[PDB]
Amino acid sequence: LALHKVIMVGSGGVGKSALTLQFMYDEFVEDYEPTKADSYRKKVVLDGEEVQIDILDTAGQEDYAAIRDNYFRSGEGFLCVFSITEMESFAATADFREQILRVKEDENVPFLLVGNKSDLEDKRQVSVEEAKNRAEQWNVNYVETSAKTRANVDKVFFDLMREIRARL
Ligand SMILES: Nc1nc2c(ncn2[C@@H]2O[C@H](COP(=O)(O)OP(=O)(O)O)[C@@H](O)[C@H]2O)c(=O)[nH]1
Ligand SMILES: *S(=O)(=O)c1ccc(S(=O)(=O)Nc2cccc(F)n2)cc1
Ligand SMILES: [Ca+2]
Ligand SMILES: [Cl-]
Ligand SMILES: [Cl-]
Repeated sequence: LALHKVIMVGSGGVGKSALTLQFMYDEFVEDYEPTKADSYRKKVVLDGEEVQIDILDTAGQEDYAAIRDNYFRSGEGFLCVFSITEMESFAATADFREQILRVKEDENVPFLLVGNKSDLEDKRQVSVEEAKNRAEQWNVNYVETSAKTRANVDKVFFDLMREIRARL
């Protein structure tokens, strides 16, 4: 079976684990150890083809640059998550983008910009417009998600796998 290697990236508290665990276990997990990294594997049927998704839920603990680059080099697609309620996490997505591009050397690396916590509209700090503009500058798709309501959770994982399938 095709194995689609997905890596979750983004700064702390944006929803990397909550998104992963909603996708994996259909549960909104609000207390997942912030420093714990883990891998998840699931068989899924992608546009009628049984595939395996492998998700690396990164937690930012790896500080040795060669090892961080090794992890990114093994990834095939990236969900680059920020929280719409924390402007600084949106700014931080630029760094993850650059790190990925240095390692993958391919501006067309499968990559979604993911604005999570769409259920907290009253706390929004990042406008839809500015996130869409960034995605347009990078030529990536922008999707807003909620790990709490499940809004667009399957979409980001499936659409990323579709990009992996098409591009690699
Ligand atoms: N309301 C809301 N809270 C969220 C959402 N995603 C994550 N959270 C909360 O934000 C906190 C950090 O989420 P987590 O997934 O652990 O962030 P990570 O550090 O990026 O893995 C937790 O308390 C989650 O319950 C969301 O979509 N909506
Ligand atoms: S390794 O398997 O021992 C490992 C994997 C992930 C992490 S992390 O998620 O805590 N930090 C990190 C940062 C950047 C990329 C990446 F894959 N992981 C630590 C050790
Ligand atoms: Ca986490
Ligand atoms: Cl791991
Ligand atoms: Cl939150």
